[PDB]
Amino acid sequence: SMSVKKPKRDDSKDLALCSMILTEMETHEDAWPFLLPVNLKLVPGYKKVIKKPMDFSTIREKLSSGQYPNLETFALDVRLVFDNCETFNEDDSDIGRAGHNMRKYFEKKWTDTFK
Amino acid sequence: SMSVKKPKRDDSKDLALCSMILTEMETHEDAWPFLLPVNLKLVPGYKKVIKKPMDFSTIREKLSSGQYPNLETFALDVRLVFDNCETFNEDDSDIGRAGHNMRKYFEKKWTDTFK
Ligand SMILES: CO[C@H](O)CCc1ccc(O)cc1
Ligand SMILES: CO[C@H](O)CCc1ccc(O)cc1
Repeated sequence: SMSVKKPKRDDSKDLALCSMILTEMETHEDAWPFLLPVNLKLVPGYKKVIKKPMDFSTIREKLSSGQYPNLETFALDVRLVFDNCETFNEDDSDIGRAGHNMRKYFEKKWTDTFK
Repeated sequence: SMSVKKPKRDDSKDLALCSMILTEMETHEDAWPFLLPVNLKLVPGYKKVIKKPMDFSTIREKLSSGQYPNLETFALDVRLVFDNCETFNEDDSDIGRAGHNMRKYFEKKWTDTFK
């Protein structure tokens, strides 16, 4: 509360560490469905169904331009990518499996890096 | 943003300074309408009309028990006292004038102490 602070966790390296993690995401062989925005003009249903589209290039732009106020907002956007993927794609599809693989991949790097 | 911090204003004395200011509020001769909660069982209209009743003793209790997360939440409750007073009392009444005097009194101590 007022004049009562929790010990401040060191966050000075978060920007660099999230960038590193995103780089490993981008270079994963199953990253291809998530590198660019889904094309809203060509994919039926997607614009109406997926209220908040997200992808790695958009996350990269936001990270590079100071649009994540903290660790958690970055993680929320990464998870949003995979939540969207689950909403729109069957689990037993190439893209569906990609999403599951990438989410697993992310959450490990996230745990290892910050926990 | 992430790993980009504004210079941190020193807030370690805020709890003590707000306590000092509240003490001067409490000891002001026109503080008497605001020292204790308005009696909701005896004052017609007050419970229905005034959605968030506030008074100095309640503010004192909240301050002493770590219920203000920061400077501003404390100031919001003090102002709430006088906003309520304006809502319920005519300007040309003893209590009405008291409220105006106390608000002026507070805002000066607030400006002088933290600005
Ligand atoms: C993250 O990528 C997408 O969700 C792809 C959605 C999609 C599925 C099948 C198609 O033929 C076209 C687009
Ligand atoms: C902050 O004190 C109050 O607003 C008092 C409201 C009130 C006005 C006249 C009365 O006869 C009783 C209560």
